Amino acid sequence: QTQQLHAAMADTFLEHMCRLDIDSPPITARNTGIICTIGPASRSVETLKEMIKSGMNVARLNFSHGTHEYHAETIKNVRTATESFASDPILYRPVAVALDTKGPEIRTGLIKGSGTAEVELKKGATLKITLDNAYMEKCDENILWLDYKNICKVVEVGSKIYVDDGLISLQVKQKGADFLVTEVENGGSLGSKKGVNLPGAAVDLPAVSEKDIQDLKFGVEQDVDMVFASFIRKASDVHEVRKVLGEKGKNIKIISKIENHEGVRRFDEILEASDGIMVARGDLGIEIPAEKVFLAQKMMIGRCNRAGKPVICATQMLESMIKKPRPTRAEGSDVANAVLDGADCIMLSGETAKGDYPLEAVRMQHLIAREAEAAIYHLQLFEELRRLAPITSDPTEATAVGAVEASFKCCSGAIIVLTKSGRSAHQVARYRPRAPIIAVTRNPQTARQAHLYRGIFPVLCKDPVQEAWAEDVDLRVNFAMNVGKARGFFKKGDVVIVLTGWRPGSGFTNTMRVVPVP
Amino acid sequence: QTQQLHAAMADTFLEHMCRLDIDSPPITARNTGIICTIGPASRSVETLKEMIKSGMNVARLNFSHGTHEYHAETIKNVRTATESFASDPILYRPVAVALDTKGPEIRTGLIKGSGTAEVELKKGATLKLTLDNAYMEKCDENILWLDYKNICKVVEVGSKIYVDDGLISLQVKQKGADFLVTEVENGGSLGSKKGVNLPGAAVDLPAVSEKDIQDLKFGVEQDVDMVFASFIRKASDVHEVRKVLGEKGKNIKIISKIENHEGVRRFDEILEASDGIMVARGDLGIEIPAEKVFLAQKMMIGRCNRAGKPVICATQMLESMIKKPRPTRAEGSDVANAVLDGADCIMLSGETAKGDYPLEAVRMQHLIAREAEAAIYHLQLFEELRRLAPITSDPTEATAVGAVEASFKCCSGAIIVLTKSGRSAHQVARYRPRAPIIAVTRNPQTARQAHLYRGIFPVLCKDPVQEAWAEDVDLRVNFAMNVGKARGFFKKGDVVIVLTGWRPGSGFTNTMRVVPVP
Amino acid sequence: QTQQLHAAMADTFLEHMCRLDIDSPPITARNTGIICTIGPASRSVETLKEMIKSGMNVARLNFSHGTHEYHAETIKNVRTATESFASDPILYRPVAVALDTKGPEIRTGLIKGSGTAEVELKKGATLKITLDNAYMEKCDENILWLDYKNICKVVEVGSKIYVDDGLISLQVKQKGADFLVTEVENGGSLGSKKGVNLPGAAVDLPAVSEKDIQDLKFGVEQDVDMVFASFIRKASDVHEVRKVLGEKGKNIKIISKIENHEGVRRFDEILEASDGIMVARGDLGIEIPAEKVFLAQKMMIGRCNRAGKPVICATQMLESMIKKPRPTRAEGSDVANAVLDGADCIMLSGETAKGDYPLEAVRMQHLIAREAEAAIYHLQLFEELRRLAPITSDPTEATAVGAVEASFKCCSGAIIVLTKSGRSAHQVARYRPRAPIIAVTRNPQTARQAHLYRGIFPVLCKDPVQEAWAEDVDLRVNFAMNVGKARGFFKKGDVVIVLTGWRPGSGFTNTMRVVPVP
Ligand SMILES: O=P(O)(O)OC[C@H]1O[C@](O)(COP(=O)(O)O)[C@@H](O)[C@@H]1O
Ligand SMILES: O=P(O)(O)OC[C@H]1O[C@](O)(COP(=O)(O)O)[C@@H](O)[C@@H]1O
Ligand SMILES: O=P(O)(O)OC[C@H]1O[C@](O)(COP(=O)(O)O)[C@@H](O)[C@@H]1O
Ligand SMILES: [Mg+2]
Ligand SMILES: [Mg+2]
Repeated sequence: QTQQLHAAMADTFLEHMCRLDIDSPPITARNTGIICTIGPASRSVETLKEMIKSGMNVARLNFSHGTHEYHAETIKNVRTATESFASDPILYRPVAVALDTKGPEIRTGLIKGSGTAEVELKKGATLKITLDNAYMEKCDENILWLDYKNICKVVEVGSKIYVDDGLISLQVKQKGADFLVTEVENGGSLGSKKGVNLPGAAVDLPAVSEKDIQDLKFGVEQDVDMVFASFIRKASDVHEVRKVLGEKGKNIKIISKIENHEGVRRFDEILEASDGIMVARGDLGIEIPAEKVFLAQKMMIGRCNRAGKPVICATQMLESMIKKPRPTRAEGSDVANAVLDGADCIMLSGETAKGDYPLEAVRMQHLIAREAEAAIYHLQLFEELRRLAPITSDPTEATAVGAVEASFKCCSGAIIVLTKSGRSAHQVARYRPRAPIIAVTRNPQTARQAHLYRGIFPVLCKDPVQEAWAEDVDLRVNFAMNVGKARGFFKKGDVVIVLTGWRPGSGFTNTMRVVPVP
Repeated sequence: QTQQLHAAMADTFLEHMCRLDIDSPPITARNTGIICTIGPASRSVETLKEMIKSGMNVARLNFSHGTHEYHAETIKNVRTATESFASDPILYRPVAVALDTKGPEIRTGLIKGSGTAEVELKKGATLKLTLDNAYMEKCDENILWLDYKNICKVVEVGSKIYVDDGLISLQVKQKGADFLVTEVENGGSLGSKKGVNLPGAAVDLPAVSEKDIQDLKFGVEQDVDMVFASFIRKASDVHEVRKVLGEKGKNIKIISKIENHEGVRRFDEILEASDGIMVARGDLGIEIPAEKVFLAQKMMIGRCNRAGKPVICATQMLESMIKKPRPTRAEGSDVANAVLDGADCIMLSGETAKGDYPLEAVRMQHLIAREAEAAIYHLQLFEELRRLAPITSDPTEATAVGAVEASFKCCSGAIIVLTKSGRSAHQVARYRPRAPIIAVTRNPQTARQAHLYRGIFPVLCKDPVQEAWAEDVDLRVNFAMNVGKARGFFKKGDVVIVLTGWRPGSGFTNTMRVVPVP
Repeated sequence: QTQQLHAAMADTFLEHMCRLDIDSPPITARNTGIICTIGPASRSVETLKEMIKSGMNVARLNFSHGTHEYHAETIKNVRTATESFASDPILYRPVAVALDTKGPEIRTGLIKGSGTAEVELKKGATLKITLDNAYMEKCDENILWLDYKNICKVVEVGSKIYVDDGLISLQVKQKGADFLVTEVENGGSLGSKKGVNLPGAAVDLPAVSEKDIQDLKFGVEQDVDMVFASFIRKASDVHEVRKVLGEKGKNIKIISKIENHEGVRRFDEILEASDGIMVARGDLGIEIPAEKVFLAQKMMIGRCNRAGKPVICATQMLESMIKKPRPTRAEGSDVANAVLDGADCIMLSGETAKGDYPLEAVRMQHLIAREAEAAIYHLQLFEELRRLAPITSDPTEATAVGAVEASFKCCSGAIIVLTKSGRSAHQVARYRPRAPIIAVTRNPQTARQAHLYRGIFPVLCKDPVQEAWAEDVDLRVNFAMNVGKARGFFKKGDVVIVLTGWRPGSGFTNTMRVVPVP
């Protein structure tokens, strides 16, 4: 009568749905990664401490706005908040830092010399688009300046332009030398420095701008865990980010953000070149028709699950929580369905960066994820992952699917994995066990990067290397036993799966043990 | 390449997801029924004409507010708009009328003049919780009193009272090892006349209030097609609505709204007694934890699909469209997932009743539904429905499963069903074909009520009765051919499935024909 | 294009059949146990050496015929032949001895004083059955003596009497006391001391006769590995055999032979009480209609597979090989299908006991088994075994299933299992891996008894117990590596699965390692 175990036993997906039970409580463990955008609502050390307690795993830094100095301070505050819990290694939670690039963005300028001024646009009205820098800070109801000098080369008569998250829509009725005559289709309030989308158009802006270069270099300096690369259209875009990160940033994970039609069409080559994917639904839902976004989301999650690569579901997941302490029913549904789709990580943007309820948003993601994780039809999911995964000679892959199989068979409270680089734990995660994967590492970057994968609950061991290797291994296993008991994942007498290797070093995971919790 | 046919052919659900394609266009046909709440934004004949054109199948009248005179005028306008298209029988769309009851409620507020003296709160104040009808109608600082009597017997200390339907949370504590105490907590504001809830309880209130009685009788007078019965807790509640509708309203469909923990717990008995179910997520999401609503939604949709009974997914599906001309990404997701879950109908409330963009909301539900319908994994869905449906001697059930099988085998443009009561078309809908079900009927109520079922595209035959019954049957088949050709569901030479019976009258459907479009 | 790996990957059983390929050669390893009845054709040390080389695993002694002296000599010769290979422990094959009881048989007397003398019986002719021992030696064309005293009390008028594996049929025409008068329906060559079947009748003979007692006692003295108990009707029959074997024979395996209606009806209780089952098709096909035998065979194999208990398919598998050096196509089919059904063991009776081609019969069973083992649809088989096997907390179960899963993932050349009692190896066999299970034991009886399980290739470790337990464990693993390499199951660099425990003694298997062959 716990964790949807009645639904778990169903012979059909339909019967599985019929058995979902609001009176069947989830396990304590939450498997889905929580990524939070840090901004003025969430930047203080004190707020960041509560974020972490509420379930934040990754701190996203959005490089659309702010200076390096601002970002360096945020990173410092994230690290201050994280390390305030280092005193108890059993309770310490690793926290990753993600750099989200600006990328090839298009923005308007200032309404009447102000950052906050708005004008109204009425349905049918003429609005002139200018690239004359004179009108940079002088936008209004009749004249709009935007920052893309090549707009006129790529737009035509009858093109649609979207302003402010696609809320304002324009139709190019007349095209000039370095200006556009448009008609307001969908009107509304136009404010300053709003995002512009050209869904029809082949936009000519660089994959990695000069600003993106400086930002990525800063990320290397700041020891960031991962890059969320905005507007990835093709594999060569990924390779440009990778080259910029260089040898010095070779271990930083590249997550390609898919937010245009091109990114979708060339998904396979992008996935192959990336460490994972973000379904960047914001821009994606402006670039392609809104009614198609769920198709692209489920296609990308599916392909990532098949590749064993991390996938993030991002944007407007709990949007109304910017202003309200409770989400709408669509938002509750969206979070649950991203989990059920297969997403490794769910994300908050404005909900944590600037909203009135950042901690409530985090808490809500935690609550929903855990409910949805119990509602997964693992019986079908594990059968299909097995059938679709290549037979290989890799001992670690064999140990991992065997451990996952074993975890289903004895209903284990956890899979404990010792890992240096994270790979052994990643290989377990790919097979989607119900039980949490406690990944024990001494590598602090490994501990942080592990949040990219569903189910991986990283624990940073800070006990010194014990001389007898077998004792050092047992120490780390016992550490995980202590964490799992303290977090209420399991109790003494329960069975857990333990994954180790036959010698120290990396690349030797080959041992699976079914052990009672002491 | 069309209607996700590549995804359709996948051997696994995971590969099916991998194959979902934003460049695979849907068919013209949309199967999911659209229910729109009518109010000041959508009440005019002229707006209602556009609502119908945009895809409105059912007009919901919410009896929480408004007089019978107001409602009678709305119903008149709906009928005026609908009948403006009666001139072309080929293109005429039937439009149903649904009466949504107030049901047993509570009504918060004493100070109520357009903009009330705010709830806001007051994390411990004097309002105050009373075991009496004494100090109710009194205010001296900031208080707002309700309309319900006996709270006790079915009560426990420290419970919650969600004012303005979940916009405000409450702390209310009585017993309480010290006197007969009260308490107040976290607030916001108030519009005018709110509500109170009592979680996990068995609430005693009448199923059918005196007001409900008058509105149900009004519904019979106004020839409504269906009743959405509010706050159904048990089968005897449904039987009370049924008795109130009486012999005169015996053909009016009763849709039980599942609104609370009891309604979820007693779901099976409610379902058996009802004509269908509404997943009333608004109240449900206040009554149970918000993070559990997706569980109850998927449980009820699944059980309804299993029973072959209509299920409506309701509340906040495109909520942000009240103020904005585009939905959020969570809202697009929610609509698509309700359809993928298997909902027969999707609903709009404030989006069409009071919002700034009613037609855009309707259109968006139409676009999403049709995209999601192509993304259904029919291969698994039809296998599971067959495996789980009882073998019976019923010739109609066997014919209707034969018709769906045949429709999958020849990739038919439609399933044409002659039906008097709708039952034969309902029986086809239960098996979830990809192709639209063109239900040809002379019964105008049948034509309207058929919108409750996924894929039933009702057509009201006006043509006079031909002399030879076989010729009158062929006339109605040809009528459906003409509708399908006009709507672009199919062209001359395409194959369709045709269902008829061996003699006139209801209950004799036993003939399935695979026929070319003339 | 080996081991039917193309057929292995099919999404359906039908496609799997379509992909079966005569040009796809099997591995080396043969999993199905081969049981050979030893008799005059096969009992010389020299022939027995070749039977072992040809693949004989179990030596069956049929106690319907022959003296203790004769059987003691056979057993001595089996042991002489087996031990001639003891010189190389790497190549030594353990060989089990099985005692097959006479049980409650009914046999005829001697034809005209001789045990080889044969009357040809006429169709339609009269034959008198007597219990008068005057005629017990004087059996002829018109007088046949049976050894069943209670014949007349259990066989009514009109009853069918079958003689000589059912080939001769007689109808009870005249029912008396001490005798019966019958007409030969199916005439033929009647010989001496032929089996009699009374399919209608409730035969009241003891489960364990006085001869059976002398025989089982002899089995205990002779250190037999297993008893094939004839004509088991009920669980109390198994308990009887178990009590007869007593403390002294407590480790001898009881295999209940199912060969009448009652034993099929009471199958579940029999199975629960036994160590395994023989499908004793000979008698079964006379006792129940011949056309039902395949139903009872597939039912019993299925239930045994589900229980993880050994099942033997027995009787007439290659019958024509008694006289011919090649089998019929029905016989090739029968062998292949018993393996495909999921039989742990196949058996030879007259083919090895008295036939002209015993080594050819053994060889043929080995060739067909190995071809059929490759044709198994493991994808469905392993999925179904998993779904149907209880979730338990048993660490060994979890390890055994983990092992089989891992073995499928890395296409391992073997699963190596250290076992004292055999149980850990039995637990792996239950889940049906494609790869052989090399069971390393120091227990010689364990090594012999392990032939009862599909895929278990037992190896008897002779090496002395090392002082360091970890070194003793590694020594046994290495021994299995050497066996596998020598038998061509795998080569250096290939991967294998290794199962061990955390401490010495039975019941602690919890460790699964994926190890390269040194
Ligand atoms: O996942 P990775 O990076 O391959 O690391 C797993 C490694 O961790 C271990 O369990 C322990 O290694 P250390 O003692 O070096 O920390 C190895 O046996 C194994 O090869
Ligand atoms: O779906 P229902 O109400 O059972 O109606 C189906 C009936 O319609 C028919 O096809 C036509 O009947 P009518 O000619 O009386 O309309 C019958 O043969 C069949 O029994
Ligand atoms: O199959 P069984 O009878 O439980 O034996 C398996 C046992 O063999 C071992 O691997 C080795 O035990 P021994 O050293 O006592 O032979 C144990 O760790 C394990 O419990
Ligand atoms: Mg973006
Ligand atoms: Mg027999």
